[PDB]
Amino acid sequence: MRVVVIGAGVIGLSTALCIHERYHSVLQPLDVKVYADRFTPFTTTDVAAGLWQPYTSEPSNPQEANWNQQTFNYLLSHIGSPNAANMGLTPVSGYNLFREAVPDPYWKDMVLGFRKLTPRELDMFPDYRYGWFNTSLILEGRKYLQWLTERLTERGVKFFLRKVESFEEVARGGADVIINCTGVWAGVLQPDPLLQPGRGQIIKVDAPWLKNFIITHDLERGIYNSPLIIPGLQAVTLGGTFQVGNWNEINNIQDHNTIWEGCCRLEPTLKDAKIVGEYTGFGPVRPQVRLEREQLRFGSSNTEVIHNYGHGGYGLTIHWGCALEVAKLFGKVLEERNL
Amino acid sequence: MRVVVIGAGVIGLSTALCIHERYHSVLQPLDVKVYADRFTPFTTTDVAAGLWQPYTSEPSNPQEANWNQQTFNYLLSHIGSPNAANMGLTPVSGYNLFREAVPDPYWKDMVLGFRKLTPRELDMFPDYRYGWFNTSLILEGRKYLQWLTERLTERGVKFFLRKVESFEEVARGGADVIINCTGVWAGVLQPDPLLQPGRGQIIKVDAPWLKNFIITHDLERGIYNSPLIIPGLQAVTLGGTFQVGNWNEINNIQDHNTIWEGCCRLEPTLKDAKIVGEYTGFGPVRPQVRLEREQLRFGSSNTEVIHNYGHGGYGLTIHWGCALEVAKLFGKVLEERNLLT
Ligand SMILES: Cc1cc2nc3c(=O)[nH]c(=O)nc-3n(C[C@H](O)[C@H](O)[C@H](O)COP(=O)(O)OP(=O)(O)OC[C@H]3O[C@@H](n4cnc5c(N)ncnc54)[C@H](O)[C@@H]3O)c2cc1C
Ligand SMILES: Cc1cc2nc3c(=O)[nH]c(=O)nc-3n(C[C@H](O)[C@H](O)[C@H](O)COP(=O)(O)OP(=O)(O)OC[C@H]3O[C@@H](n4cnc5c(N)ncnc54)[C@H](O)[C@@H]3O)c2cc1C
Ligand SMILES: C[C@@H](N)c1ccccc1
Ligand SMILES: C[C@@H](N)c1ccccc1
Repeated sequence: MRVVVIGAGVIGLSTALCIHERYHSVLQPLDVKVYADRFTPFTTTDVAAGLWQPYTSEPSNPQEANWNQQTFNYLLSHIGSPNAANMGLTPVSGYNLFREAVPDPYWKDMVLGFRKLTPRELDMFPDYRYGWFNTSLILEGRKYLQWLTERLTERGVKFFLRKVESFEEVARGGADVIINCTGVWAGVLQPDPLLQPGRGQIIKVDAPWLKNFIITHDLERGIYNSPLIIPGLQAVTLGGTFQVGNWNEINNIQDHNTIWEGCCRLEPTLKDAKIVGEYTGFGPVRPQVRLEREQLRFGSSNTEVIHNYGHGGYGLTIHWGCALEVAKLFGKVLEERNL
Repeated sequence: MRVVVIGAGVIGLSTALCIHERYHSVLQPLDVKVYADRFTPFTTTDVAAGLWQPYTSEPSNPQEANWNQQTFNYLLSHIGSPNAANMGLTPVSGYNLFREAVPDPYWKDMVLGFRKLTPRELDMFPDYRYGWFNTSLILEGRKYLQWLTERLTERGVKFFLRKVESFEEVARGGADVIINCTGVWAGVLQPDPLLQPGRGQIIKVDAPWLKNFIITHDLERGIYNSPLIIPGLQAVTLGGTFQVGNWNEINNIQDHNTIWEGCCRLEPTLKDAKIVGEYTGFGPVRPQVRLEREQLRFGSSNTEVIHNYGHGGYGLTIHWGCALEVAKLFGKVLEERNLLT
């Protein structure tokens, strides 16, 4: 059984590990390989702000809420581990800030200690009038990918830096099963008109005094088009743009200004923060995650493709639930093949 | 007046600033000077872990609870200001951990968002069965002293390197009022057997992933004789000793191991932390803070002394309240000389 995972961001690597950890002991032979044309530090995953938090509105698929919860439970369960920080993980507490009252989010009980903010709390943030406080987890994309690749490599999973031109070519080269974890670029391999780039630009800063996340929301402008500040393990991420349908991979000047001015207003101690980097990435925006089996029919038998893409601005937040479900679907494939 | 402040730790410098702020515009000659034999980074204050948090038990002097509250509200008022971090100040959230149920602290409404830990949170800290969460503030001693000295200097308060041997010699040099902010060494200038050293040793480490304070408690071993982890602005403080009556100023290996091993068991990701420094300091432990006026006579004139020392393991936590109180007592000195505010 030859499995080729296409993609080496959070989705592909986590899925590869989940599959290997699940079946390595019971299925012989099992060959899992990862193909991708970008590894860390060059994926979208690497640019992510690094916070566990789903969107503020519930998902269309109720499956997705459970996948987020399963991911939170997975990550939280590492917290007393000696390797938590080496995985990119640490607990962080923080603020979600609004101009008016809004309903509690669906994930209020998944996180730790959720509550509304008190009036004394809000005076820290004069431009806002209502909010939440909770504890969540930082999962730093870059570190987590480094961790996942060490885990995979240790287990004998081989990596190939390879641009895939078609599923057909990978099937013809010997894959029995393909896991399609190509993120925003999935449409190249099979058109998908629901998949769009969520263009996000960030400024990375050394401001190690900042210990709490602070996410503001502008109801008139859509999620993450409002100042956000997320402390990472070694730097702070400043954000505030998330524009659907913009394919420009170059940083631009108005977005730099939106982020810097917005964030320096939220947190004016940033006047002394040294700029580390400025970066643009494309979230794989889609009305819902595509996670499903498809049969392909080239040559002299079928190759199964299992899609796992379209996680938008919440790929780190949802990844593990998605990985588990793919491994389950892969199990259904093995059963259909009398393995 | 001519005012001499003795001490350049958090207590001396904050008190100097509060007097000067309050009285510069009503007294024409106001001459405030700081004398000290140690300046940042060489004071106790510089070794302090950083955290606003009083002892878990109520103080013998209830005024101390007002002084702590006044300090929190003061510092909190600076959050959202451009210079908070330059003052050494930033918010921080964290955990207080116990091996059995305990009463809520008297300061539970002073901090932000106080509550009990839920079972999933306690699952992060397996050796413990009960605790608190809250948000408070870091006020890093080193950074705050630097800020206060710039602020004082800007207002024309002058600093002198001086080992003061007696109040008499300062009074004879012409001071109308002496503010005694000499921390654990106050007994040198006037015996005070209630004042004792609280020897605290710490390990400073580079572990910038740690965002929360974590303080454990051992009800049988006295406060801060149990592992504690306090993320600072640039590094992390590991502690776990606070031994009263010990004057030994050198680091020792047994305390090093107690702190490292205890804190590595609390927070096992510390295995990768780089050690950046190890330090010992002496909290000025007293059953209560001494904050009072005394009149001393040398020859024909009285000299006014206002003591402000004995703040134990909570000087950063309490300082601004005490500074305001010294300013109030200075007001009374003035008012006794027919001087008007
Ligand atoms: C600025 C920003 C901040 C974010 N912050 C957060 C956050 O705090 N929390 C959170 O949960 N989410 C966040 N997200 C969203 C998150 O980054 C994404 O959902 C996630 O990284 C998507 O992962 P992925 O593995 O699908 O895609 P990617 O990380 O983009 O990986 C795609 C992989 O597919 C490979 N590939 C694609 N096509 C081919 C091909 N034809 N041949 C070979 N290889 C191919 C690529 O080389 C790469 O290895 C953020 C997104 C952005 C833009
Ligand atoms: C390990 C440790 C951790 C701590 N962590 C915290 C914490 O997180 N939060 C908190 O609130 N508190 C903490 N504390 C307590 C805090 O450090 C002290 O309460 C506080 O620093 C006392 O300040 P002070 O200005 O009175 O004394 P110091 O900072 O010792 O300053 C005394 C000044 O008096 C001068 N002086 C003394 N005698 C003379 C003389 N004869 N002539 C001239 N100058 C003289 C010294 O040179 C110095 O300038 C901690 C203490 C220790 C030991
Ligand atoms: C905080 C995070 N979920 C985020 C930030 C910016 C763009 C997309 C997603
Ligand atoms: C946490 C702090 N207030 C402290 C720690 C250790 C000794 C004295 C004081």
